[PDB]
Amino acid sequence: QSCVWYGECGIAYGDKRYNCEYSGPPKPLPKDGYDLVQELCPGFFFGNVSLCCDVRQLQTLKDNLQLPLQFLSRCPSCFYNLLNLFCELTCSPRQSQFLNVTATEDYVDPVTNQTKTNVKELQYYVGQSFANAMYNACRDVEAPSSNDKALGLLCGKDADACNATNWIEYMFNKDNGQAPFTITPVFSDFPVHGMEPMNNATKGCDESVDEVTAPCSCQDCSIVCGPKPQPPPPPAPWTILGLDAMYVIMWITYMAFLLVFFGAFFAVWCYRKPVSAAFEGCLRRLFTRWGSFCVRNPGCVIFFSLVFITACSSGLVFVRVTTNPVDLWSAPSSQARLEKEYFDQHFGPFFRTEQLIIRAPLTDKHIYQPYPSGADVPFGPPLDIQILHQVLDLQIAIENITASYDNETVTLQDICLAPLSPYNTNCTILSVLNYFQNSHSVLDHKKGDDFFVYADYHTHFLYCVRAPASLNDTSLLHDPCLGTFGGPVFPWLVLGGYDDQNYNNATALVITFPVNNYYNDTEKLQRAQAWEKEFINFVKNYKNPNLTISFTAERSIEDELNRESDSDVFTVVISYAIMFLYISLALGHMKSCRRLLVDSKVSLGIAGILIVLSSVACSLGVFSYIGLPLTLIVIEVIPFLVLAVGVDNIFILVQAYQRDERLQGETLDQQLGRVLGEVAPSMFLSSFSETVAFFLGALSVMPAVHTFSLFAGLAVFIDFLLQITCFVSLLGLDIKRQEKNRLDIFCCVRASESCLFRFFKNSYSPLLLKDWMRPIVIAIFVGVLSFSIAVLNKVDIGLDQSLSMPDDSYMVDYFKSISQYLHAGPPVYFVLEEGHDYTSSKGQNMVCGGMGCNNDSLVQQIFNAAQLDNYTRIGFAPSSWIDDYFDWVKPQSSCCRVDNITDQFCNASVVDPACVRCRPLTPEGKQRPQGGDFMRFLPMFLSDNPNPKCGKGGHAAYSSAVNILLGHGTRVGATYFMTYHTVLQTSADFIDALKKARLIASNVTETMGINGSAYRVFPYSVFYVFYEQYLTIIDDTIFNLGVSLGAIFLVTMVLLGCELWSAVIMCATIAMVLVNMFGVMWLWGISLNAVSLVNLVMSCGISVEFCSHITRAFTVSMKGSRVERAEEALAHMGSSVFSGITLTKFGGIVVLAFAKSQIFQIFYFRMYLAMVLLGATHGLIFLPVLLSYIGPSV
Ligand SMILES: *[C@@H]1O[C@H](CO)[C@@H](O[C@@H]2O[C@H](CO)[C@@H](O)[C@H](O[C@@H]3O[C@H](CO)[C@@H](O)[C@H](O)[C@@H]3O)[C@H]2NC(C)=O)[C@H](O)[C@H]1NC(C)=O
Ligand SMILES: *[C@@H]1O[C@H](CO)[C@@H](O[C@H]2O[C@H](CO)[C@@H](O[C@H]3O[C@H](CO)[C@@H](O)[C@H](O)[C@@H]3O)[C@H](O)[C@H]2NC(C)=O)[C@H](O)[C@H]1NC(C)=O
Ligand SMILES: *[C@@H]1O[C@H](CO)[C@@H](O[C@@H]2O[C@H](CO)[C@@H](O)[C@H](O)[C@H]2NC(C)=O)[C@H](O)[C@H]1NC(C)=O
Ligand SMILES: *[C@@H]1O[C@H](CO)[C@@H](O[C@@H]2O[C@H](CO)[C@@H](O)[C@H](O)[C@H]2NC(C)=O)[C@H](O)[C@H]1NC(C)=O
Ligand SMILES: CC(C)CCC[C@@H](C)[C@H]1CC[C@H]2[C@@H]3CC=C4C[C@@H](O)CC[C@]4(C)[C@H]3CC[C@]12C
Ligand SMILES: *[C@@H]1O[C@H](CO)[C@@H](O)[C@H](O)[C@H]1NC(C)=O
Ligand SMILES: *[C@@H]1O[C@H](CO)[C@@H](O)[C@H](O)[C@H]1NC(C)=O
Ligand SMILES: *[C@@H]1O[C@H](CO)[C@@H](O)[C@H](O)[C@H]1NC(C)=O
Ligand SMILES: *[C@@H]1O[C@H](CO)[C@@H](O)[C@H](O)[C@H]1NC(C)=O
Ligand SMILES: *[C@@H]1O[C@H](CO)[C@@H](O)[C@H](O)[C@H]1NC(C)=O
Ligand SMILES: *[C@@H]1O[C@H](CO)[C@@H](O)[C@H](O)[C@H]1NC(C)=O
Ligand SMILES: *[C@@H]1O[C@H](CO)[C@@H](O)[C@H](O)[C@H]1NC(C)=O
Ligand SMILES: *[C@@H]1O[C@H](CO)[C@@H](O)[C@H](O)[C@H]1NC(C)=O
Ligand SMILES: *[C@@H]1O[C@H](CO)[C@@H](O)[C@H](O)[C@H]1NC(C)=O
Repeated sequence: QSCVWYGECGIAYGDKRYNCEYSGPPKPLPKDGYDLVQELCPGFFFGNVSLCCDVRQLQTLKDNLQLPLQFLSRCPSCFYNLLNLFCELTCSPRQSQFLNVTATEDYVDPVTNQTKTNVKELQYYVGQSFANAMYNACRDVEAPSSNDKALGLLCGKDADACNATNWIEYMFNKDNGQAPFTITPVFSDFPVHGMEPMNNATKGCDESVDEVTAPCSCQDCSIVCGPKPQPPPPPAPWTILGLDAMYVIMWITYMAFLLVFFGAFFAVWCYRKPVSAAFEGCLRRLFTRWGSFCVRNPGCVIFFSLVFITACSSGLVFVRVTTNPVDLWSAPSSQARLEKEYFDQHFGPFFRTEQLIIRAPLTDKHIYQPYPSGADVPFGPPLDIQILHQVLDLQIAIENITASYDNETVTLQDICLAPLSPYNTNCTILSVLNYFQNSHSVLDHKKGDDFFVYADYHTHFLYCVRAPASLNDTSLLHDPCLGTFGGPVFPWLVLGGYDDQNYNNATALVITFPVNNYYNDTEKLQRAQAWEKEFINFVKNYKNPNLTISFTAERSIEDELNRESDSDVFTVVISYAIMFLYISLALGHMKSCRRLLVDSKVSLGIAGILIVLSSVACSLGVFSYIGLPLTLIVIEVIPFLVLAVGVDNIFILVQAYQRDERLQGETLDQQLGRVLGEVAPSMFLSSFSETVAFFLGALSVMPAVHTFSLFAGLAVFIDFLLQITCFVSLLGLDIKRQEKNRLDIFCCVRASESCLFRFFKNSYSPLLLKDWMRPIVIAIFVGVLSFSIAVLNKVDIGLDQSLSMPDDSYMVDYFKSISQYLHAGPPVYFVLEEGHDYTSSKGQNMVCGGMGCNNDSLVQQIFNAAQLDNYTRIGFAPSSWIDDYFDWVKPQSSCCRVDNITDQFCNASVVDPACVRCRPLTPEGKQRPQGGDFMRFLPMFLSDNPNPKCGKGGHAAYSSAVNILLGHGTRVGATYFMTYHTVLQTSADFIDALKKARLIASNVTETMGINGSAYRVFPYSVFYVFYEQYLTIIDDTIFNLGVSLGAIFLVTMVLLGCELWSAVIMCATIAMVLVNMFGVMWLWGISLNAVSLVNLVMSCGISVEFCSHITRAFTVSMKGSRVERAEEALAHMGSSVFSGITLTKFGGIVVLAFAKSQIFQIFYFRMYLAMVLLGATHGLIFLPVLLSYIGPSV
């Protein structure tokens, strides 16, 4: 061996210098540019160097290689062979093996008069196996600001016919502008002229160059990426013979029942052609004695009753109302609530978002044509220049807003979050205008001279949607697109309406204004909401006819529900008035026209209304005293429920007295005591059954059911007591009044056999209980039960969180805009808890996504999830901090540089006096920082800023994501890896997203193998607390309904004696009511949520109020046969139960039908209507027939 050239003495043109000929042996290097040889081509560095090379040649290599490093450095094995062809081509130590100079001539020096020899031309021997593996490993790499191939800008022609030999000829040719002299390549693998060429090792785009540099992407290499992922779809229908499972299995249960049931009637019809009274008797005696006591002592009883009312109802001064949604819809000690508590303590709370979905309806799409060559690229309507100026005008106006509070201004600049503050203090605005940095100048600046423009905002937009984190364009524009706050703006967060990667076609512009949320501070939250109100008002009062804005503020759902929570008081007041009107007119039997206003019950009706409203106030006041806060659900379900139960008892008592004839020699207090003693066990049964039912129903962890259960239980109990003591006293007084002839309301101016009872005794009970009507009735009811049980498991789960908004609202428009345009959803944070190591080889392999780290690690699993993206609802890649930290700390990048004496961070833009690199540029230094070096360089990384010489830095993105626990060697605390969900439109989507995020977290926790259960991975998103209840709502429904029905069963089997048969008939009928309630639920499209479960547990308690009365009247009766007992029970009790609860509630719902609110009209009106008429129908048409057939003897 020998060298061929050294130095630069000649000059061609510009800075280009001809190499100076010298064919002696290779020189030991002067120790000056040792750093350069390890960056350009490290294959020569095994020191005792003896390289023929020169630092003035090396620095011109590095200067000319600027654009191939930028384009081709994405795929390391490609840029590795390119470096191997140049370093070796220029200054290899065995240069004479593969080179032979042909033409050379002398050069004259103006400095020393010694004539130097330039090298004008020569020939270069290149192997064929190097060029084929080189071109084939580099042909797939894409270019920046285009979808072309990167060879298309470096071959000198189209990328369809640049062969594996002509491209090398174009590179060595001076026609490009870089090569100082043309070199003629000759390609041959075999020795010619006895001289054999160079053939070193080659690596393709799939093989990695070193054990720490990850392989090439499949965007830039066609041999790494194989079959796509695919999930397995389970649909799960049984579908036996063509239609559903329960739909067919029930219809065969029905045909089997109807044939085995009516074939026994037509089979036999053609064949024939003491402990109870001991507890039920002491109660009767007690109520009779106490009833007489109350009629002959009215003053003491009414006084003590009023004192009780006042003492209990004085607790309304401490009334608190809960309106904050997390405490309402999320259990205080649930799993999701504990995860939210852990996240708010270590990383601070999730921010508040104010979006704005602007759209341009008048403008049409236009075409953009690149000047040199390239296919046409169409741009959507909002991406016109005029529309962008108007949106920029709108954004600068939203930043203006001041919104004074407590005589001081509270600006956007004060409340929004600027991640890297105070250095840069602007704040996060996520708008497509941040690519141009919110400046009319930068947006309006074009580069060129007439008849065509070289660059334009189309070119800038196209460059920055592909790579939004660059700090200079470096190709004909030379502008950054980082954004005024500093840190990237991702195109899927700021655009919508495009088609899957093609951001050119965008139809909407999304503009987000993140605002800080504060953890245990209330003054700041009042400041933030004070700004949001004015933001809402401004956007509503913004005219701009070219644009259609769909906006939202963080407090807007709460504001819409508090604005919607009025406008129906005009319906509820008229509802109660019409109810009271019926109570006053229907209680009194008319029986004559000249005696109307004396046998009238107006005063007694007023007394009934005051006892019911008074009961409401006593319930509210006792639980207000105790400290239980109210809710807006309670305020709509409590008057109605208490009205239902209380009014029915009032009718039972008053009509049971009116239809009673007074015995001879019996005075009034004895008669009223007798009637109360004979009617009171049934009322006691109903009231006690509901109180025990509701109170026992206060065991769930659901806040709506918990507070409702407490309030409703106390109200039913207090209302029963208040009736039993005060209403019989007022009833005695009103009988005294009517017997002393005195007229009604004004003052002092001086048996019944009611119209309903003559219909129920004479026409309805005999007809219904005939032998040709009972099989028809039983057939119809088992058929309706069969339908309801069949369509049971097709009921929806959850609430749409939209139908809860008015129809004239802007939030409905915002939800339409989301569903029609948006592509990203709420962010997910995968929090790895405190306790992980991070300063060890295995501890880093379990968490990384990169080269040496595992294939089942955390970052890799979220990446796989994002490759699926429809089964698992995680839309995008993770954005880890540990990969970035490793990329930052590696010696090649050279962002890291420490001060020599102070051990302080020397910045990337600094004058360079003596600060040296942190990690040594040796083979050991290439590796990951596994020891104590990790924790010595991590805070400096998290404090580094986005410098143009370094890259992105770790302050704007990871400062809140990494917690460092100072003192005792400084370990790492809890950290997160944040990605984004897919657009979620319905409750099914939200539950699916929750479930599968939990699944990924549980998977990672399994693979990590923790000794015991010291820590675990968990996902946090904002809606998890609101949607975690629906993962156990089915077992909650089972437990609540089963426990309430068992409580009813037990209370019935205790109070009725020990008769198990009456209890089983009553319980089976209320279970029928619940199953048919679910059928009507499915049929009207009501969904199962936290409102519907409350309404079902209420229906289970009104079902008793019908049943209990009828079944007790049948049971305690001493007639002969079942038919006469059924018609007797029907007549006697059903005349009062149809007039008391049914007609009142029916009048209420039919007047309530003009409601004007959607939430009310779906979950309250329909459920109440269903409950009332279903229970009425069931009781009065199904207890007679079922008791007639299989009722309990005595
Ligand atoms: C979403 O945006 C993409 C942006 O590429 C649209 O694709 C392209 O469609 C436009 C429609 O008018 C074509 O002009 C583009 O190019 C054509 O380019 C070839 C190049 O060989 C020429 O020979 C043709 O004469 C023509 O000019 C076309 N570009 C590519 C790369 O396919 C896409 O249509 C759009 N989607 C919708 C729904 O509008
Ligand atoms: C994730 O989201 C969807 C499934 O959840 C996919 O989308 C869909 O788009 C429509 C339905 O809106 C359907 O495609 C129809 O039109 C195409 C035209 O080529 C037909 O081939 C197809 O038979 C349908 O009539 C599909 O149901 C679905 N995608 C397709 C192929 O259009 C979406 O693609 C999916 N993405 C991924 C990566 O899973
Ligand atoms: C081309 O291949 C040769 C043959 O392997 C390489 O030469 C050796 O390089 C290693 C790397 O450090 C040295 O340890 C050996 O001592 C070298 N052997 C010799 C000179 O006989 C050479 O490095 C390759 N070219 C490049 C640029 O890597
Ligand atoms: C956002 O921060 C940037 C710098 O972090 C501020 O800077 C400049 O904006 C002015 C016009 O206001 C331009 O003339 C300069 O070119 C920018 N300076 C640099 C060095 O980039 C900017 O004012 C801040 N505010 C807004 C609203 O953009
Ligand atoms: C547009 C494309 C083709 C440009 C990429 C090729 C460039 C960067 C390459 C091709 C030929 C190379 C040159 C070949 C010869 C010499 C003389 C030597 O003493 C110093 C390096 C120097 C000056 C090289 C610098 C890099 C170089 C100019
Ligand atoms: C280039 O690579 C392709 C696969 O991408 C292969 O089919 C072809 O044979 C290769 N050509 C060579 C090595 O000349
Ligand atoms: C609104 O913002 C503009 C931005 O240039 C500023 O000049 C002006 O002072 C702001 N305040 C007003 C109008 O109160
Ligand atoms: C606002 O508060 C300050 C006290 O900080 C007080 O001096 C000032 O008079 C107040 N202004 C008004 C208009 O109330
Ligand atoms: C980005 O602009 C040019 C592009 O060639 C580059 O030379 C320059 O160094 C970069 N800017 C800074 C501040 O480093
Ligand atoms: C609406 O668009 C037209 C055309 O781009 C423009 O002239 C006008 O100023 C725009 N703005 C309005 C009406 O506020
Ligand atoms: C994942 O785990 C190891 C690491 O390479 C290996 O044994 C296993 O085959 C890998 N699985 C796949 C599918 O690559
Ligand atoms: C770089 O460091 C110097 C000195 O510490 C400091 O003045 C300068 O603001 C830093 N620049 C950044 C962080 O962009
Ligand atoms: C760093 O400090 C050591 C000893 O303090 C010294 O030997 C070395 O030359 C210094 N390097 C630089 C670049 O100042
Ligand atoms: C979690 O792991 C199980 C087996 O360990 C696998 O079936 C399931 O698909 C994984 N879930 C993911 C990757 O979301």
